Amino acid sequence: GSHSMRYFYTAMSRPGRGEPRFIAVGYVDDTQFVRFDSDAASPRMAPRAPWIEQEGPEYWDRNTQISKTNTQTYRESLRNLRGYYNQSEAGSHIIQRMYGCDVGPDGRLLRGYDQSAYDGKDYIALNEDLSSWTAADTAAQITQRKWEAAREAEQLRAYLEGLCVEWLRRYLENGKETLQRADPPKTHVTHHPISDHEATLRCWALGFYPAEITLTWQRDGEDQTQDTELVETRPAGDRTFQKWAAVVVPSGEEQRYTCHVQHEGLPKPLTLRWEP
Amino acid sequence: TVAASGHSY
Amino acid sequence: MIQRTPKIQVYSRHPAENGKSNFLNCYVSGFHPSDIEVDLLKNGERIEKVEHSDLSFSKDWSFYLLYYTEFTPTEKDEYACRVNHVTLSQPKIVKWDRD
Repeated sequence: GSHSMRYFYTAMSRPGRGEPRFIAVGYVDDTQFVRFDSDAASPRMAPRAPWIEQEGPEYWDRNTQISKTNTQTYRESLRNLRGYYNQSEAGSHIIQRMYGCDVGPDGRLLRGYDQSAYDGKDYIALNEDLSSWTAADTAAQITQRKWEAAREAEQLRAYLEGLCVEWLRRYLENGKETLQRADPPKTHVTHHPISDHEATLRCWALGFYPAEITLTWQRDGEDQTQDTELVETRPAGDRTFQKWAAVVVPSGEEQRYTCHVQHEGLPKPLTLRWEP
Repeated sequence: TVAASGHSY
Repeated sequence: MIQRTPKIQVYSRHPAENGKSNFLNCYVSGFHPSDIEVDLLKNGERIEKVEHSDLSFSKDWSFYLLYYTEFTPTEKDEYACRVNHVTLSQPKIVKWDRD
């Protein structure tokens, strides 16, 4: 239905081990499609999905040029931030940035994002109005004043409402056979005895895309939220994802427990029981 | 496609 | 400065079937900072030609990577993933628990 494009920038200093490394990756929803790595032998924006390969030389040149410039600016910014916090030259530090757009099923912009973190902590974020900034501390206020004078917010707003949405529309059309194909999970329930009186029921979902899914156990129609172990959704390596939910039941009470599965690729939501 | 290079922090 | 130790999952791309080719995955997530050492172990030994996804991060700024290699499971061979990170006192080994 709805979709998103996000770019993720990480800039990492490594004192005594060369200049800071700059890595950029681009995603459409849960699919990576480009990457740039400043340590590469020949640094350039490079394809990571088939449907982006068809883009012309001016595309890869623009994306590589912007990324090369970013490599130097982020090196400047790490030096600046180290100063804002009176930090020494010995430690390694990390700027992270995420930005992009969400579009609804009509392809209209739902909202844009731009936000930054320093060493894992929120630093500065563009507000939802795409016009003002939230600075996290007095260091970030300096960055905010720099960006107001540079009209950063106006450039990002123009990008987020223009190129971001347009190219996302174009990416969704060119990769429509994968990006707009929802693969349903393969499901089943397993039974692992723990003792004479209890056993583990585990509800499995495999091979689904996109990663968004709902896996829940019920006891007598009642949700077992507190008592369900949920593993983090993990990638299979072939674009699809996996997940499981597990609950420990009194032996002999198994059939009071149901696993419920909602996913966009499912015709109908699923209800599964342990089948001995 | 990437946004244009932004200003330094 | 806050650091975050990695979560580790060891699993196969497809359901394990002895004799049939598959992929072995080691997925490390929730860690910060991004320097991390991940090796895949066959019966105890590092495996060559292991690849890994490009570095990205989650909404909460913590990093994740997927390490993978092709392999063929037998009942004999036991596999594991060995992770080291600044948060970890010694390398941490997670065995592939098939079922």
